[PDB]
Amino acid sequence: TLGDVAGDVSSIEGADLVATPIAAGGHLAKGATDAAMIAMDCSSIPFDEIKQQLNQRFNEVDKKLQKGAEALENVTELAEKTYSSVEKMRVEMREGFNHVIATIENANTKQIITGINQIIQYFNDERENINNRQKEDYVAKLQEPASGNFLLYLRKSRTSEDGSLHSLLFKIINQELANNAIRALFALFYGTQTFISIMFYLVKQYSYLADYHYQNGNLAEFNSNFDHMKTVFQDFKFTLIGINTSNSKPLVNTVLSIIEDVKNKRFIRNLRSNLYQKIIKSTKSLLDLREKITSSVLINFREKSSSVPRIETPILKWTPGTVVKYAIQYEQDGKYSKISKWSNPITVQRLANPYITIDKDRRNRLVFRQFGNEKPELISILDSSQNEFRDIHRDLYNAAQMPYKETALGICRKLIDSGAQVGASFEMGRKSIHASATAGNDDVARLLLAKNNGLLNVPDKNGYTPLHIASERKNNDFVKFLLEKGADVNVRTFANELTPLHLAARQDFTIIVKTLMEKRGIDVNAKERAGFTPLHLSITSNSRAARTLINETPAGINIKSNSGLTPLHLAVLQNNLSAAKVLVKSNKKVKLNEMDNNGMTPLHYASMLGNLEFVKYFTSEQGIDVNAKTKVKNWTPLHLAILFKKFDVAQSLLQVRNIDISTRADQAITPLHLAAATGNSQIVKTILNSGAVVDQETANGFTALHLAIMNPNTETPQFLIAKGANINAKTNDGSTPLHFAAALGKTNIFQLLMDKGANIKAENLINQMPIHEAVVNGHLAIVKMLIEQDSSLMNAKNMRDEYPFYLAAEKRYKDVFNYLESKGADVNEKNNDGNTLLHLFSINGEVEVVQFLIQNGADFRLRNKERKSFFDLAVEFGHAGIVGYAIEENKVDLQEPYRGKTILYHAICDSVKYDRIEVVRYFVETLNEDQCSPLQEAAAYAHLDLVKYFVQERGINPTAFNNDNQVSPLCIAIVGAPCGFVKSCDTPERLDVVEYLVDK
Repeated sequence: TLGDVAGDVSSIEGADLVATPIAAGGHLAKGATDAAMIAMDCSSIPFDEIKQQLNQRFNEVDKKLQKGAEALENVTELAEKTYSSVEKMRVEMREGFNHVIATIENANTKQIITGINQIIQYFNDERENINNRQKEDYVAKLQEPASGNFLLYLRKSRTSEDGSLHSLLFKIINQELANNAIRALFALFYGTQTFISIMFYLVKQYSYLADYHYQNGNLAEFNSNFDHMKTVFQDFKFTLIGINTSNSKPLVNTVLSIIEDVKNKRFIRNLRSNLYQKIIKSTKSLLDLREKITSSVLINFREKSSSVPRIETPILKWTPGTVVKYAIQYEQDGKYSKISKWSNPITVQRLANPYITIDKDRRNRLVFRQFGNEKPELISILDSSQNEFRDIHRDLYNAAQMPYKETALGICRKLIDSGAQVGASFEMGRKSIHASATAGNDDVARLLLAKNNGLLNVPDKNGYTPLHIASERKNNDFVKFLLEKGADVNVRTFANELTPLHLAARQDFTIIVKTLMEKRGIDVNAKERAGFTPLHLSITSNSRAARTLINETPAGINIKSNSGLTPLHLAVLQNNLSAAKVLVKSNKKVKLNEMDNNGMTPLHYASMLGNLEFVKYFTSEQGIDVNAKTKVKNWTPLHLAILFKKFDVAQSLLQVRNIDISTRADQAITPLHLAAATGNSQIVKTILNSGAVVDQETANGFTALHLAIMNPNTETPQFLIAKGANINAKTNDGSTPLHFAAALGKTNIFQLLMDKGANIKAENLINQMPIHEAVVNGHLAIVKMLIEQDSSLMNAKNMRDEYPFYLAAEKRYKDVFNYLESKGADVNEKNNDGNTLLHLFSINGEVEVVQFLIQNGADFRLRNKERKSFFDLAVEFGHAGIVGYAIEENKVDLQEPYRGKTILYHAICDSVKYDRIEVVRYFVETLNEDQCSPLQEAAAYAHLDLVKYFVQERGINPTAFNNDNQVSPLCIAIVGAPCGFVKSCDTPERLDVVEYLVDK
């Protein structure tokens, strides 16, 4: 919500301090209140993230060039639009791409996938790394040598070139037509999204640096950077719209074709694919826009010079002995084209009389002229013709800008006598009069008053009137002597409309605001773009400005601003005590409880910022409106003080005046819970000494006891014990704090709970025995005491088919496991209800806990209740790796006859029963086939995946031998004589392999 930031920085008053109230509104607009949030182990994260976003907003706003530097700001805004849209896509894609790490190592060559992941994260980190520097540091580090176009060099052609992985990856999705395919498809999808992000960001940053160094830096490398981003944009245009036959197909269109083939598959998958379908629209929009972009003008022009001998003037602003190098640029319909050349840079010892022999054109020409250094660099903005008049106009403008008024009057007289026509625009704006206003020169304007229409109301690029410009120049008497002409007094500027009264407030000019107020009866409480009065914009000046403006004239002392900010609010924020004092001493109709847009009063800001003197002054002086509920969910300043870990202010606010403790803040939150969350013994003891409730359960069913337990502090537990708190408590789930106490891992607090009658027998709606938590979190001592207390109740059953030793197992903590096994716990063969525990983990795809318990001495050769082998179970769900580690452990290589079955008879049956491709690939990794032809076994049930895989990993035809029409699986599948697997041939797999065999 950086738009709110812009609206609230329209008043330059307190940018960061007036950015804090949007964090306060986020506190007010987001449904934060719940026990996890109250623990504040979270709150710091969202608030720090909001502060970091605000820091990004500020350290990008301060880099921005104001207006009218080079017309390619249209290109820049096109950038920000399309770019930022790419991040609306990319932020949502990020949470999904976090999931792909779960299924790592399913392809042999996933190192390229992790390489692209680390590359994209590397530049995502660098974006914020560079994005927090200073202006000069920003430009220097974007000009940093030995890296330069580091991103361009990295993204040009690398060993991890996406074209190589592109074909094989589309083969992986072709497998998905029949998973790792989803994982790597989304890897490349995020890849192309971040590639378009790279392109937009790169062209944006080239544009920004071109503008930055084009503001009087140098036009030469400005044109160089112009060519640079033109080349980059057309390079991407070629890479994704290629008009070369001997070139790779565009990535975006091939991805699209994959999307149609996937939807043609008509199969189910994870919701990640659904997010992909949601992002399809964004991808196609980005495509269409990228081909519709092609921006700036594409051409340059040529011109010449000519010395006009009409008049001769001795001039010093036109410095003698300097070069007359000039150049022109194109500017039409809000676009620009840069050029840089002066074939005849001359150093004539004459006036500004040399005109330009510019060839006529249909495009408006901006003509600059150069001494050989950094100049205004804006002299003519013409359409058809001009004969050296622009140079005279530039001399007039810069002379007006000169502060030497005593000589400015003489030089302006001598130039206007020569015919220095006025009204021309400079720096793409009507300036000259405003340049004089900046310099504060008097006689120059008083003799230009011949053009009464101009000086009266001439606007600027942003509509800055000469009154607006002179209002921030300390030039009081000159404003006096130029005001008699009767200029408009409610006139404003174009963008971020402001009156000169509005703008004078920040610059602390009491004399100037006086000068304004004792002339006519001018409006004083006039608003502006964000709905602010000049009173609001004065307090940061922290001097006599506002103190004067309060009482010297009637004004908008209490006016509801559009942002909801009043002088009281600002005086609170920017920590201006004297302004608050003088505002209180006015004793006019200054309402104190005037709500803002958010819904919380200046006292609330004072508490949140944690300013002691403001709080006590507010509690003492006014004696009115010192504690009340807020607009939506009824906060108090004390609540804010507790939340933001400000203590001294908290007990000060308690001791200044009676503040009700029975308050009903959101979810009936009394500040006892908040104080417990902070964990300050003196604060909580003082609150209880104030007659506070001891065991008030909140609307979520939480009391301060649980939350205090989750706090690291250990004293307020005993404090709550002493102050009569129900030890046997019921949370939102009806849970008991023993669960949380064990979860955190405080042995001594747990012992105290046990001493005061806590009951281990307690549970929740899903009957969580505290042993479950005590083992999943993991610690020795809690287990020791609970055993010594009540024999673990033989580790009773949970909701799922779980025996607490199971959780202790997949936790894999050495000491507790050894303790449980030594003193008697669940063991592998006690799983008689179904198969054994080893036979049970492999069903749920266990990888490491099985191996670690085997090396923990657990037996291996047990036979399950279902006669079906542990190796076979490992094979059945893609876990033959455990069989391999059994081989290296030398458990047994199952080639010995089990009911006549050997290693080959164990590779056949399960790979027919289940489609574990990786297990077959591991079997062939342990290189052997034993003349097996699993293609024909698959075709016995006509499974196309396995027959295609055998074809691709062997190359032999699916029918190598011949017989009396019975050896071929095609005839077996089609004729289906003895009703064996015939009545269920309706499955398309029965005709799938038919074609892959007919084709050969």
